[PDB]
Amino acid sequence: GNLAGAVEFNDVKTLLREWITTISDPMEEDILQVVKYCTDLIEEKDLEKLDLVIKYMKRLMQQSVESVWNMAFDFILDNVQVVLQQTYGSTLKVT
Amino acid sequence: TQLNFGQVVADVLCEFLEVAVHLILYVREVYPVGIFQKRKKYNVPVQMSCHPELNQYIQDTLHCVKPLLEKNDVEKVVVVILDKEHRPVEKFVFEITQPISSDSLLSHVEQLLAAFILKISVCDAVLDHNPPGCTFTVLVHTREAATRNMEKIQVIKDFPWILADEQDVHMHDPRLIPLKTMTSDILKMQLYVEERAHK
Amino acid sequence: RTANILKPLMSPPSREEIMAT
Ligand SMILES: Nc1ccc(/N=N\c2cccc(F)c2F)c(N)n1
Repeated sequence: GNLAGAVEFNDVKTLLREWITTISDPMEEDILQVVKYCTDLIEEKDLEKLDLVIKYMKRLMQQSVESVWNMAFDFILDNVQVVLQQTYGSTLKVT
Repeated sequence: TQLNFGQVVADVLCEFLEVAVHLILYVREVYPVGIFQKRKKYNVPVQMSCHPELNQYIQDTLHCVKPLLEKNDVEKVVVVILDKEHRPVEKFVFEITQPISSDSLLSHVEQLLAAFILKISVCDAVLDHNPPGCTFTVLVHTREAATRNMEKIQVIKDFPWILADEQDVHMHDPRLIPLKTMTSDILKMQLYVEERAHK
Repeated sequence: RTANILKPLMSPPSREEIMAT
């Protein structure tokens, strides 16, 4: 339930706000570290924290002109879903 | 023998791995002997589960790995034996190294791969007895972290992949038992075992 | 910080599941 040092949820939004809006080619290591954070929310039985981080990330990454972040979010979401599809038998409804 | 790109290198390795994984499960008694049948690979006795779910899990595992080998993205393929408490006990580690066509040079690397198999057959001799109730998992070390890796492996459905935890990798005070190294132009592979201090 | 290690989410069938025909 840890993203690069951050455990609390307001901390984790601090990071993703910083990381998405400053940087212009996200390091691949970072995108996978976030996938791991997400897949960890599933094992740890915290779907609310999962919908919340996915909803946030969708705002910043899809509001980017930089198709880099649009496709980052498409990679992240695709990985979360295959894992929810196999442990809960369902996919997150994303509004 | 003949034809196809860097994907006889891949079906060579995969076939090798299917046999390797099966024989590790036999020589380290992860499954009862009952489920096994003697067979012949690389002109060498091997052993092979015919429990069809086990066979599928291993098949599905390696099919997912094929794509990553085709473009030589894999640093190692690790067979991890965990104890009944989910704690890594030992690690079969295939280190794989990168370096026209093929011809009957391939039937030279089929030969080099027999020695690996034989090393696994008699490897109760260099390794401590394993504690009972062990299971096994498969770790893939890639060369660098890359999304293209996670999109290339998520092929087989009902069989997704995740980034391993530190609880899936860590082994305390691990001893190194090298089994076989091998240099051809096509393939440079080491097999070594990492073994826990105690069990 | 170890994002180059991949793993099946699913486990192989256990010794139990097998030791049951
Ligand atoms: N090389 C990196 C690694 C991660 C990055 N994302 N934020 C972090 C910054 C420092 C340390 C850390 F762990 C971070 F996650 C980053 N911008 N660069």
